[PDB]
Amino acid sequence: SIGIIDIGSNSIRLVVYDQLSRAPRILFNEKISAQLGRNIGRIDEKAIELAISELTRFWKLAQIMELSSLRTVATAAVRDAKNGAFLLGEIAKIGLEVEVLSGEEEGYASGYGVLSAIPDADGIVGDLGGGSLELIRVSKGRVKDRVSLPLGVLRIADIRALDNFISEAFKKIDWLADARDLPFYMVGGAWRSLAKLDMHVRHYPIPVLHNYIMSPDRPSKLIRVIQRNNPKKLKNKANISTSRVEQLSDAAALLAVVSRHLHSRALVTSAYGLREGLLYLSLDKATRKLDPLLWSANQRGETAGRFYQQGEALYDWMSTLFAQDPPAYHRLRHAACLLADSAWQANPDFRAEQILSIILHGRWVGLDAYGRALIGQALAVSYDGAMDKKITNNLLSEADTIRAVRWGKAIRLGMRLSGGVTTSLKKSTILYRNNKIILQFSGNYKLKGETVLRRLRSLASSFEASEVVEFL
Ligand SMILES: [Mg+2]
Ligand SMILES: [Mg+2]
Repeated sequence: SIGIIDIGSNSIRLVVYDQLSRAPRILFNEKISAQLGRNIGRIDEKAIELAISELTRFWKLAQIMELSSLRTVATAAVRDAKNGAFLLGEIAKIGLEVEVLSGEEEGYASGYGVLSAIPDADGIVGDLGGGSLELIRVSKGRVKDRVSLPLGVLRIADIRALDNFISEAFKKIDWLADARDLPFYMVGGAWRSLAKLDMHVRHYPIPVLHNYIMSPDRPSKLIRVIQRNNPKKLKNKANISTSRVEQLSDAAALLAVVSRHLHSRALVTSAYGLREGLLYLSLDKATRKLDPLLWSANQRGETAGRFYQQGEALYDWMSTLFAQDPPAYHRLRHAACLLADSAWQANPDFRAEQILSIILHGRWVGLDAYGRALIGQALAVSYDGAMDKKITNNLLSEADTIRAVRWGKAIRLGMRLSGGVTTSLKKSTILYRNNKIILQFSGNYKLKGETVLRRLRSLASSFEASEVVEFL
């Protein structure tokens, strides 16, 4: 239902989202490699010709998709070309009014994009685009400070000396000194592509874009990877075809110098950038505070489940076993319960495989790799799978491996007992007391049956407990 066209100096992108919601699904995403800024200074005719044809396609797609809103933004970089104002008028005649973003508006959108995907972010956001580097301090749910620098990807080759430029620029930014030893949240296409390169180079058994973590030493090592490889093979094998390898080398150099000068403790990818920041700021303010993992997992069980979303009564029912879970884990148990019906159409013996890829390889935010592994292994267990551990890179502690097995067995007992109509679990309680796992019925006694209690035996076994069924 909504579209954003993001015009930069090094590429243009259309993204269509299913609705304006807390965590919307991407229906369509197309990046164009026209480089409006390369000829600064004047934008060259052939760039303009490429851009107007592509933008006209973006307009036409918006018409046939019947979008409820299409927003077009451009950077000040493009506007301030000698002929920038003329190009903006040529775009308007397509039917696309261009909203030119100041440095302030650009940095605020990129920073709230990271806060949308990572609500607890506390660090510096770096948006490396074609024409600018935006640096944004985020803390406490807010953008706190911001600077816009002329260090886009196109500008890096002209300098790269790179250390001295950053050193000089950084001296004038007085808030960097209070922001040391914090994460560096990377957004923009070049740095997201560099993280995909790192995943490939490292063979990291969970290739998650969102919240992928890199040491501050990785960028310097990636420069050497690019130099030590055939550029064509590297791009294709790492799934970053369309990236310009020379630009990626420049991006890595900049990342190394910026990270060192900011004293970044970790480099963290955000799947949400400027475009998702615009959406977040378009929300009602109270909607912004909703948890985007649980929002997105709720929507998935609504659209995929047999009886829409029944995970709420399931989470309520199973959580009396899990009251002592660490504070951060309750929302992960909840997200697993919301997704507990999402592989029902698969043949029984492959549902564990499916649900695991949905969790590990879905576009979830508000979650790190360890959390994906926890939810994914709980849900694999819920669908009668063993736990590979090598697909999850042995990330999990033994305590949390036991915890995931217990979550998964409780989920599947609840799902099998209720048939998936989890409202009926409102008349039941499942408890761990005195070395017993006790399924209590205060009502819906007819659900008990006999065979389904094999799931209770399994759960009891994972607790080293006596299976008990009690009617109250
Ligand atoms: Mg940008
Ligand atoms: Mg920019």
